[PDB]
Amino acid sequence: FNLDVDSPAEYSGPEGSYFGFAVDFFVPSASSRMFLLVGAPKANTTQPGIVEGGQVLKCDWSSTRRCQPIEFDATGNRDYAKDDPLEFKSHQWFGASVRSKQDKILACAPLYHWRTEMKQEREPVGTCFLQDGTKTVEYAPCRSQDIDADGQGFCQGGFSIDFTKADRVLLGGPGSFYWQGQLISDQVAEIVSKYDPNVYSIKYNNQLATRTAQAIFDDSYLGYSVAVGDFNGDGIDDFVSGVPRAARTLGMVYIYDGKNMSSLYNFTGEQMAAYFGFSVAATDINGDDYADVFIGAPLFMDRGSDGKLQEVGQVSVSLQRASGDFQTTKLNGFEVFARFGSAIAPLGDLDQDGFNDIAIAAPYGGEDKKGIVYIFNGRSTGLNAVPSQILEGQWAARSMPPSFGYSMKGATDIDKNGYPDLIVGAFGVDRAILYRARPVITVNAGLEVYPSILNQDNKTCSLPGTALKVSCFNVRFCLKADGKGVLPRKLNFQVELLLDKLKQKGAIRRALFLYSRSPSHSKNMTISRGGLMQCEELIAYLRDESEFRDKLTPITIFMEYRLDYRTAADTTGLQPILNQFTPANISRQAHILLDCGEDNVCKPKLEVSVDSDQKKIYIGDDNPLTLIVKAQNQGEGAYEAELIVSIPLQADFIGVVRNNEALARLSCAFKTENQTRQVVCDLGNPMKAGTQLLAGLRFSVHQQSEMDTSVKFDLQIQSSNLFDKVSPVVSHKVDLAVLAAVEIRGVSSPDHVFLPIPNWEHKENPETEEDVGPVVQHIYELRNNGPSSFSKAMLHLQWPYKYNNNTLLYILHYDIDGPMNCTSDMEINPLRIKISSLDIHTLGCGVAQCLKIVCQVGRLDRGKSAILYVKSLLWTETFMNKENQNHSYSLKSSASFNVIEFPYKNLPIEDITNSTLVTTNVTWGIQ
Amino acid sequence: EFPVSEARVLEDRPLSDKGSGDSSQVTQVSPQRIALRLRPDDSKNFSIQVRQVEDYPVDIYYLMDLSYSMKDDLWSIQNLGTKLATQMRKLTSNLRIGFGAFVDKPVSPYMYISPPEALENPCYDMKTTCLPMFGYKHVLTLTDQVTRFNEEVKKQSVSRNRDAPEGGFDAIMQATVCDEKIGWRNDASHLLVFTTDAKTHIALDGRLAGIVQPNDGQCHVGSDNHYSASTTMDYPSLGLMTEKLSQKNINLIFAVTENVVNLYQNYSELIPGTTVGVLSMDSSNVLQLIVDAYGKIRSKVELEVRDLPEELSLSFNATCLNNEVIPGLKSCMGLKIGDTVSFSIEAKVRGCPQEKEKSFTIKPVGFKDSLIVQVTFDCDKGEMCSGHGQCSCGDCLCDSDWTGYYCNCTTRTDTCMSSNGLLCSGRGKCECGSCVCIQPGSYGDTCEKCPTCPDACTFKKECVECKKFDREPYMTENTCNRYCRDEIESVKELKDTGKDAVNCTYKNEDDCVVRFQYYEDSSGKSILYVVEEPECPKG
Ligand SMILES: *[C@@H]1O[C@H](CO)[C@@H](O[C@@H]2O[C@H](CO)[C@@H](O)[C@H](O)[C@H]2NC(C)=O)[C@H](O)[C@H]1NC(C)=O
Ligand SMILES: *[C@@H]1O[C@H](CO)[C@@H](O[C@@H]2O[C@H](CO)[C@@H](O)[C@H](O)[C@H]2NC(C)=O)[C@H](O)[C@H]1NC(C)=O
Ligand SMILES: *[C@@H]1O[C@H](CO)[C@@H](O[C@@H]2O[C@H](CO)[C@@H](O)[C@H](O)[C@H]2NC(C)=O)[C@H](O)[C@H]1NC(C)=O
Ligand SMILES: *[C@@H]1O[C@H](CO)[C@@H](O[C@@H]2O[C@H](CO)[C@@H](O)[C@H](O)[C@H]2NC(C)=O)[C@H](O)[C@H]1NC(C)=O
Ligand SMILES: *[C@@H]1O[C@H](CO)[C@@H](O[C@H]2O[C@H](CO)[C@@H](O)[C@H](O)[C@H]2NC(C)=O)[C@H](O)[C@H]1NC(C)=O
Ligand SMILES: *[C@@H]1O[C@H](CO)[C@@H](O[C@H]2O[C@H](CO)[C@@H](O)[C@H](O)[C@H]2NC(C)=O)[C@H](O)[C@H]1NC(C)=O
Ligand SMILES: *[C@@H]1O[C@H](CO)[C@@H](O[C@H]2O[C@H](CO)[C@@H](O)[C@H](O)[C@H]2NC(C)=O)[C@H](O)[C@H]1NC(C)=O
Ligand SMILES: *[C@@H]1O[C@H](CO)[C@@H](O)[C@H](O)[C@H]1NC(C)=O
Ligand SMILES: *[C@@H]1O[C@H](CO)[C@@H](O)[C@H](O)[C@H]1NC(C)=O
Ligand SMILES: *[C@@H]1O[C@H](CO)[C@@H](O)[C@H](O)[C@H]1NC(C)=O
Ligand SMILES: *[C@@H]1O[C@H](CO)[C@@H](O)[C@H](O)[C@H]1NC(C)=O
Ligand SMILES: [Mn+2]
Ligand SMILES: [Mn+2]
Ligand SMILES: [Mn+2]
Ligand SMILES: [Mn+2]
Ligand SMILES: [Mn+2]
Ligand SMILES: [Mn+2]
Repeated sequence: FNLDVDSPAEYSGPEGSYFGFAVDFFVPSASSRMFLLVGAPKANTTQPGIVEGGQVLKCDWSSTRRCQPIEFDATGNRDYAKDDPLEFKSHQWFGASVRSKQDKILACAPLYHWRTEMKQEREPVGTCFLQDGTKTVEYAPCRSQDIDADGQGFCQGGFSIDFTKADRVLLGGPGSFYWQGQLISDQVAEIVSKYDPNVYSIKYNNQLATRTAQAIFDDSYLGYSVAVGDFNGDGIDDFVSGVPRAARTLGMVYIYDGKNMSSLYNFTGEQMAAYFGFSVAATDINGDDYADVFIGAPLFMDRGSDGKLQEVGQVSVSLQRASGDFQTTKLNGFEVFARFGSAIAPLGDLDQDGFNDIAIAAPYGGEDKKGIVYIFNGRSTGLNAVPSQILEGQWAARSMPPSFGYSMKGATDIDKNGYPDLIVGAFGVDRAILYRARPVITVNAGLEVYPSILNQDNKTCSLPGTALKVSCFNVRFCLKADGKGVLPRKLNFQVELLLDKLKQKGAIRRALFLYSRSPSHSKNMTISRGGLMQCEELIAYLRDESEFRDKLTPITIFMEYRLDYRTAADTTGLQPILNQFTPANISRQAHILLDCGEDNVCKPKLEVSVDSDQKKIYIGDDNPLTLIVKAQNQGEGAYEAELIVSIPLQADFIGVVRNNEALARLSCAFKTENQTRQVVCDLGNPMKAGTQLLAGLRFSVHQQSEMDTSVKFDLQIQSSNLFDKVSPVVSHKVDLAVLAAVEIRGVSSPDHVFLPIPNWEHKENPETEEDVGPVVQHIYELRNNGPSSFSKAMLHLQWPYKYNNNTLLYILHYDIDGPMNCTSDMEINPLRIKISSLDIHTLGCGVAQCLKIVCQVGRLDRGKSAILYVKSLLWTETFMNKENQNHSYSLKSSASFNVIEFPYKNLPIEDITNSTLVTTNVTWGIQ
Repeated sequence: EFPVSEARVLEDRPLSDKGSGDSSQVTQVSPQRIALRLRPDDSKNFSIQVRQVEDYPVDIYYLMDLSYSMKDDLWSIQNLGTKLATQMRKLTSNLRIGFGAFVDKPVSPYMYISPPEALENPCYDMKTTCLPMFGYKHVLTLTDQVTRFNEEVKKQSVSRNRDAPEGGFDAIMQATVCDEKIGWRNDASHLLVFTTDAKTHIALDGRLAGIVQPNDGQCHVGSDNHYSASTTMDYPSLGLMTEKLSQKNINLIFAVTENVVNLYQNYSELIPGTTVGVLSMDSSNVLQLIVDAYGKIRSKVELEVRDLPEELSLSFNATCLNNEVIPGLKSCMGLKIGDTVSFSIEAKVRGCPQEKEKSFTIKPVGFKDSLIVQVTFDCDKGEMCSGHGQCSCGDCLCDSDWTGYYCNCTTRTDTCMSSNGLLCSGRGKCECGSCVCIQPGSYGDTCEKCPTCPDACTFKKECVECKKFDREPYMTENTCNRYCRDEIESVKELKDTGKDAVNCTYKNEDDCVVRFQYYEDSSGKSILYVVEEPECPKG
């Protein structure tokens, strides 16, 4: 959460060299010291005829701030023939990608063009350069015999690089094949022990590589970004690469096997053209040793307050479960247009608390697009989504945006002190800056006053001037601090005490220190050890009865304290910082004796009570619950009184109750300090005798499914008096209940079919629907809207199959959506009919002979339904337009259901049942 | 007291369906300017009227994909322009026409790299010679002679690119932020026809080509009419395109080929006001596409707010059809050109800040006309007031774009927008950025789903039984037009063949059996072919 911004290390490069475009740390194994690795993709060189071949510079941390290049290669363009070059190094953007290990550093030139040896070309295949002290070898996995766009001609391998712990390089060439991309992992030494300066190809033995995919995958850009970590099983680092253009410009991130190179996982973007994949990064952000995936889509447009789309960016934070699944969350940017997941750079453990950190970057943020960097800390839960600090660029634009934060790197402890560090790179001004992490101290203060309950008529000490005895009380204040790093020995502090803080500018300061009659005393002690809490003490008196009126507004003593510089380490006084979540204020309370008759002790009688109003809450929705408490004091004084309501994992306190003339508006507040959630309420500091209170605490119970049958609360008041300080813990439980409004809607596609029947021929034997009739379609829908869900139910449909041996509405087949399987007592579609190929009224069951479909349901939650789609065919014998009243029939269909089972067995579940019908009226229309 | 005013300061009135405006400076939004004066936590109601002024001067620019594939699209288009005027004349007394073409950034990855130098000039691979890459060139600004368009479009030759996606977004930009060059004029309906038959490069794609300087949104064409930073500056983002589009009041129409249509459609859904249309293979279709999109642009009054102090918030209520009101909305669709709509705006500050002119805007999208609001303020342990979640203090007063006691509620209707556009599919109402269905047996995020709901044959009948029969409801609420649109037709004797639609049948008031059909293909068609000659009882 904190690192020096006062005095960071500034580094520079040539105007337009793009210095600071690729940053990294150099930690040789052969030396005690460490360095900076900064790429200058556009820097000119002394290589014959090479304009802006670019470079890489090793910068000194030894406070010299001098960076001289690194001799990767100084030769010009190699030949193939006379005035026919073989390759073209000018404008190769060498330095655009930089990574290293111990002595081993890989730097590439993704804009390196190569004239194929077959035809005269200029293809951006790209090459790298792996140096190791003296031995320097060119690594160009993409410079193969297979060329042109269709192959690896435009691979630009070196776009993104990275090493695995087992010393193996992962490379990214976006333009491979048809710009789909490609990954190539080659183990070093196989890269080193295979280099032959006389071959522009070189096959590597244990090489791993992704293959050409279908045409549809073209232009995806796999290799745009790369990060590495262990996801798949155990062993080594697996490959992670961002495919910013995958899908439909949606984006996708691929995870590959660290050895097979087979696809493990995949990630897809939510909003297209957002560049979901521009940057990737894997780190265990929550100390459970599991690499977590972070993905940046700097152009994501989130919905702003007003509802309008706004480009601000977003970071996909996928946390790795033990099962191999993910608990992926989301994190949006703060300003519009400043890109955000443009650069995710995982830091070590800045604060060093056993949880890793990470620094997301908005290169074009701040004022005048000077960009800012946000450092987000980790925790057992996941990543603390709130920035713990923001690093702001300080450089103005030269000819284009400074781009501060475009490329950043932090994880190695470049300096002495025990915490990591960070390198950021503003290349629009050609710079790199070293932000040194500062020492973190955790401090523990203590404040305790001797007589706690002040007595006016006590004769103990004596005033400074006059030796007049006065009512005494002592006050001491211990202080203990110890940090985890390079800092101790002299943690000096400035402490400040305060008597009667509650007393504003009104001036009725009921208490004063001894020898210096004033409520404000100043001091400055010291310490260092983690258990040697040096403690200072004092003496304070109380003013005589005839100087003020109090009425017992507790004399609260206050304590403050703070660090100081010249506690820092030699190399530019690296001043420490107190932990973020540690208060510099501690304050206790005093109480003039009053009404605590004769034993001098104020021993009360406390009692709570809750009426059990509204005995039920249903399972499924949020159940509003108000509690009516009756807290009172039947004993004497109750110093610092308070109600302690204990609540479960799904309680959640809303607020008090104002919307009532009978209830009180207590100073209730929610709290969890321990592995416990609970509500507290001020019952008035000195909760006077006979003081009766009756208020309302509302909640909103979330369910948690089965999980037993009732929910307890534990009420109790607790005070500061040495005797009878607490009330009997009164427990209160409310019972869970089951409610599931289930219903059955039905409908008919052609609800009305007019019998004059346009175009129809009476066939000897039907073969198609057209030979039969129209398509009358019934649809029944079983839906559960109730809070509680059910586990099983029964559905019964009765079909008006035929009347007197004669068919009417021959079902072809039926379809189901949701949790249900069906079965017809009769075979549906006996006459094997297929698609195109080229009494007085009411009918249905009861009158006609049924064909029944019985369906087994099971699993309809709070807002889920089950649908049955019956597809009929009006069998056109509904004719008989000759003799009587063939004039009109109404084909009735009716389905019913019975919810037979629920997931809760504990609660008294009753059966839900109901029915409905569906008609298809076939009338004569014209006549 | 010290009352809060709302004094209208300038009241130019709508120019009733008169687009040519004889020095009448043509108004389209009535209350041109007002000046309210708020006090602490006080509000003030007012309103604004805006009409789709008939005969509004159009402007049309022709941005086309000049990739080798759109060679045949240059054939059946060299005649166009002249062919366009006869259509647009029926729509405007004045019309400017224009042209300009794109290909892709003339650099390494996209362009034909540099194998033989014999390529910097053409596309030598077949034997035919075309043209070198160019990115974006402006030829023929916006002029009157619909023939001049034909003269230039004849002089146009196609080019050839290596990469699949073209870099036409750079063009959409330059052809929006370069007002003078193109010749976009003030009081005139603006239209940018973006024709393309292939994918496109988005922003950041330029990293490969070595471009790390992002788009600035400024004009970069020079006297030579070629986009200069084409090679020095990366593609424009959906946000920045979207930004400059609204500021210059341009309407982006995507005339795109079938293969790539669904694409530019989701690209359409991120740039509101974008119209997509299925261009033909030989792009002859470009017209009954253009003269179509125009109808779409002028069938909705969306209200946009430029600026506005964070301190105060506006609340809108759009009344559009027969003065029935629609609360919580600043947009009306389904309109015909000439109609007028009214929105009743409100304003309130949460405790007045410090004096300043503070003058903001409220205007329809695409319209030059706007309502200028100058605001002035007549000013001269813990806190249980909470519950959190936007709730402030004193006693709890939510922020702008928030409502309700606890402050859970929202003003946003976008979460209630639908597939079709109508709020909550027409079956329900938006309540705190979330539909609550007036359940005819329906459910869904926007109430889209309704299995047990009556078939279309029942929904559409309502239409035919009026648009062709002058009776039933719709006739009764005067809504059998904007509400029940589509397109009816009295189909000769029997009906249609294409079995990609439903055939309906019904008995009407007069005891006769009406027979229709609901179709829907091409560009979202919706004909209702009505078999004329209903079967009725004889005598
Ligand atoms: C590297 O040197 C070159 C030449 O000395 C510089 O630019 C080239 O030469 C002039 C100088 O501006 C330009 O007009 C040419 O267009 C450049 N050549 C090419 C191929 O672009 C260049 O500015 C220097 N770069 C740096 C970072 O110092
Ligand atoms: C991740 O995405 C890739 C690409 O969409 C999937 O890989 C494809 O898998 C099919 C399956 O037969 C192959 O035919 C294609 O050749 C693959 N394409 C590419 C580019 O690799 C992959 O399956 C997805 N998910 C996982 C877990 O691998
Ligand atoms: C001492 O009192 C408190 C520390 O407990 C400080 O006042 C605020 O306390 C709240 C506690 O909820 C913090 O959230 C705020 O950050 C504090 N305000 C500020 C400005 O820091 C108060 O500042 C402290 N004073 C001193 C001298 O330490
Ligand atoms: C089919 O016709 C029946 C009646 O023949 C309709 O059901 C009821 O019919 C009685 C007969 O007078 C009416 O009084 C009721 O009002 C009708 N019920 C309803 C809900 O309208 C039935 O509605 C018709 N169904 C279809 C699909 O046309
Ligand atoms: C079946 O449907 C609902 C219960 O979910 C109830 O519907 C009945 O109550 C109302 C009558 O005014 C209306 O909603 C329905 O028309 C009516 N239906 C009937 C058949 O009376 C009804 O109580 C439910 N039936 C059962 C047995 O629970
Ligand atoms: C925020 O909005 C909710 C939305 O209704 C309100 O709370 C309701 O919650 C339930 C539905 O989720 C309803 O059944 C309750 O009647 C109602 N509960 C309460 C306490 O009002 C309420 O305005 C806000 N919710 C909270 C917890 O404050
Ligand atoms: C109603 O359904 C379809 C309309 O979608 C009609 O079928 C059409 O296509 C068939 C195959 O090409 C032809 O054989 C039909 O003649 C044609 N319809 C017409 C009116 O020509 C179907 O016929 C329609 N129903 C009736 C009675 O015409
Ligand atoms: C690697 O081997 C093959 C793919 O190459 C696959 O069957 C297997 O599951 C992969 N993982 C391991 C641990 O072998
Ligand atoms: C005298 O001083 C205090 C007054 O606060 C009194 O209560 C007590 O009897 C005496 N002090 C001590 C330390 O006993
Ligand atoms: C555009 O719309 C489709 C649905 O029509 C959706 O899947 C996605 O947003 C886009 N699909 C394609 C193919 O571009
Ligand atoms: C919006 O709702 C109606 C519409 O006119 C009206 O009350 C007013 O204009 C707006 N609401 C308020 C509270 O003023
Ligand atoms: Mn592994
Ligand atoms: Mn983890
Ligand atoms: Mn940490
Ligand atoms: Mn350090
Ligand atoms: Mn007592
Ligand atoms: Mn074409």
